[PDB]
Amino acid sequence: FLSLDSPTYVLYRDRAEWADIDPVPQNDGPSPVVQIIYSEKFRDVYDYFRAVLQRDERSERAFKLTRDAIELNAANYTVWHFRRVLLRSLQKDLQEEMNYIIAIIEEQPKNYQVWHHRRVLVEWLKDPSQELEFIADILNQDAKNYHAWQHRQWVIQEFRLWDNELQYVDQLLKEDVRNNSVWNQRHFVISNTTGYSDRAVLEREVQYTLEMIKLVPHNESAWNYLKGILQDRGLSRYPNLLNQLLDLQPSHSSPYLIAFLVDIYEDMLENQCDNKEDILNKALELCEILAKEKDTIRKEYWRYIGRSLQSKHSR
Amino acid sequence: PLYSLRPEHARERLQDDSVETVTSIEQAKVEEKIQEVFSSYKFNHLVPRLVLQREKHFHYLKRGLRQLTDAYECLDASRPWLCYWILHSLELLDEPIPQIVATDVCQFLELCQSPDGGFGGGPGQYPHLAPTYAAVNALCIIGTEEAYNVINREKLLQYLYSLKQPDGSFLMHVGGEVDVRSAYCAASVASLTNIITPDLFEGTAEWIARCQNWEGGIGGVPGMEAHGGYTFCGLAALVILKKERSLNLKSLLQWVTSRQMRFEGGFQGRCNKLVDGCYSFWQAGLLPLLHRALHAQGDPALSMSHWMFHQQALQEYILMCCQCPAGGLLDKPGKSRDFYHTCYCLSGLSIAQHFGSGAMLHDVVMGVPENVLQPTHPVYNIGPDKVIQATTHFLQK
Ligand SMILES: Cn1cncc1[C@@](N)(c1ccc(Cl)cc1)c1ccc2c(c1)c(-c1cccc(Cl)c1)cc(=O)n2C
Ligand SMILES: [Zn+2]
Repeated sequence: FLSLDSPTYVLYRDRAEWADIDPVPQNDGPSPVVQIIYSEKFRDVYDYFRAVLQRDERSERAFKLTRDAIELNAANYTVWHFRRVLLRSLQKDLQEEMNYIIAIIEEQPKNYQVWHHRRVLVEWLKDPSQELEFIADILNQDAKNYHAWQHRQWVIQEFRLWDNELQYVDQLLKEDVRNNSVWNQRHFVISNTTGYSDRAVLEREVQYTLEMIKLVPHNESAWNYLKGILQDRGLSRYPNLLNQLLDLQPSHSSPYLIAFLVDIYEDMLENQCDNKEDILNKALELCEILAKEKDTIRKEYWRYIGRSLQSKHSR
Repeated sequence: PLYSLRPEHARERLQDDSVETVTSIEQAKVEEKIQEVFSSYKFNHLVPRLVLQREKHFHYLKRGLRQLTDAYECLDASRPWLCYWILHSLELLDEPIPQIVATDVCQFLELCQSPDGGFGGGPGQYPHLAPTYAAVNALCIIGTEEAYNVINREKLLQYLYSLKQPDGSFLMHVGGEVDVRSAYCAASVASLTNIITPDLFEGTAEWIARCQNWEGGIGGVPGMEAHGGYTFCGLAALVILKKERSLNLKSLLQWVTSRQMRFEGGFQGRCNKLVDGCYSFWQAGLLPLLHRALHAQGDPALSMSHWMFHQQALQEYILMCCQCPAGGLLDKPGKSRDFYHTCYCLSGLSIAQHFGSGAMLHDVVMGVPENVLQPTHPVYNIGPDKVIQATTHFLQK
C-alpha cells in the first residue's frame, strides 16, 4: 500500500509482489501515430495494468494498482471502470473509498471522470450526509466549477435536500455578486421549490435582482436573471418595469439597461400595444445607440434586431 | 486601422462600478494584459502586420501527428482526438496528408475500435463516444475508402443503442453519465455513416431542448449554467436531428452574441467568466447554425454578407493574442500551446473569415490575405467537402 509519489517508490517491474505476472506492452502498431513517449514510471504501471485487466484479475493487489493508473491519468475511463469492478468483487469498504475520492477531487477539481465515481459511490450507499459540505469546500476554491455544481444539483434533486440551498445561494452571491453560476443555482432552487408563478416570490426576486442591479450596474448577471424569469410570461406583461428602468437610466445606465428596454419594446409591439409606431421608434432609436456606440462589438446583431423589428411592426 | 486598436476601444474596458469582487479582479487582469498586446503593435505597423504563422503552426502539427513528448501523457486515454485535432488543423491550414500517413492513421483508429462498436481512447480501451466522434471525424477528414471502411457501421449502431436511455439521452460511455455532448456525439457519428434507424434518436430532440435555461443558452444536463461547449453540441445535434426550432432560438442567439467580449474580441464560455482560446468555434461557431435555422423559417432580416458576431474583432483576437511563436494556438496570452486550442482557434478563425448562406459567399480576411483559412462545416467541424464525400459514400449501404 505505497504511493505513486513517495521518494521510496519502486516500479512494478522491480517488484516482488508482481513477479508472477508478465506485463503487457501497448500495441501502437508497426508504424505509430500521435504516439506518446510515456515516461518510464508511467509506462511501467500501465503495462502491468493491461496485464491485470487483460486477464480480468479481480485481485486485492491490482485494486491498488488501479489507484496508481488513475493518478497517472485520471481521465482514463477504462481504468476507472476496472476499479469499480474491483470495488464490488473485492467488496472494498466504500466509505474508505469515499475518503479516497474526496482526496483526488481536491487535487484535480476539474476532472469529469473523478466526480462520476463519487456519484457512483454516493448512490451505491444511499448517503448524501456529506457531499454538500464537500461540494462547498471545492466551490470555495473555484466557485464556478462546473462539475461541482452539477454534482451538487444531483445530490440536491436526488435526495430532496433543498432546504438550505437558496440560503447557501445568497451567501455566495455576497462573496461575489458577479458569480453567474450562483444566479443559476438560485433559479435551480427556486423553480423547483416554489416556482416563480407565485406572485410573491417572483416579486421578491425582482426587487432583489433590481436592488442588486442598482448596486453593481455593469454586472451582467443580475440582468440576464431579471430578463429571464420575467421573459417567461412575457416581458410585455409587466408595465411598471419599462418605466423604472428608464428611471435608473442616468446614474445606472449601461447597454444592459438600454438593451433591456429594447427587449421590452419588442415584446410590447408583440402584444399589440398603443403608440405602436411611437414605440417602434423608441426601439430602432435604441438599436442604433447600441449598434453604433454603446455596444459596437454586437453591431451585426443589433442591426438584425433593427431590421427584424421594422420588417415585422411597420408597413 | 484595427477595431481592437481604435482609440474609442479604450472605452470598452471593464467597469467594476467601484465594487470589487473576484470575477471583477480576474477580468481586470485579462483586459489589462490583452491591452499590452494590442499596444505593442502601437510602436510600429509597417507592412501587413497580422500574420498567421502557417509554417510555425505546421511543424507543430506535422510532428505531434507522429509522436508526442511525455507531456501529452494525460491525453493517454484520448488519442483519437489527437488524431482529429491535428488532421483538422492541417486541413484548415491547408497541408496535404501524405497518403502514407493516412494509412498509418487508418491503421491506428483500427486498433482502438471496439469489437462491439465505437472507439476507445487508444488501442485496447473500452469504447466511449468522445473518441468515437473523433475517430469518425478524423477518418472522414482522410476521406479515402481506406479510411471509410475502417468504421464497422453495424457494431457502431449496436453500441450507440447500448447507450440509449428511455428519456432520449445517450450515456457518454457504458456505465458513464449523460450530458448534451453525448447526444451530439451519437448523432454526428450515426449521421455521416448513415446508420440512423427510425427510433434511434427518439426523445433526444426533446431531451436536448430540455437543457436550455433562463440565459437562453444550453447547459450539460437540465438545470446547469449555460455553457458554450454544450450550447454548440445542443444546437448542432438538433440541426442534424432537424429540430433547431425545438429551441427558443431567440433567447439563444441573444445569449451567444452577448458572450463575445467587447474589449477582448473573442468569446467567453459563460456569462461573467474569462475570454478563451476556443469558443471561437464553440460560440461563434453557433451563429452559422442559428442562421440556417432563422433562414430555414423564412425570417427576411438575416444579413446576406455577415454572420451575426463581430468577425473583424474575433480574427483580430485569434491572430493577435493566441498564436505562440513556437507554433500552435493558445487559450489567452501566456497559457501554453496545446493541440486542442491549436484546432479550435483555427476552426473559429475559419468561421470568422467565411460567410455564405445560399448563393451569397462573402469572406472577410483580417491580417494578410495569406491568413485565408480553409472553410469548415459548422456542424461536424471538418472540411465541408469531406462531409459530402463521407455521406455520399455511406449513403449507399
Ligand atoms: C473546460 N475547458 C475550457 N477550455 C479548456 C477546457 C478543458 N478543461 C476541457 C475539459 C473537459 C472537456 Cl470535455 C473539454 C475541455 C481542457 C483544458 C486543457 C486541455 C484540454 C481540455 C484537453 C482536452 C482533452 C480531451 C478532450 C478535449 Cl475537448 C480537450 C487537452 C489538452 O491538451 N489541454 C491542455
Ligand atoms: Zn480553451
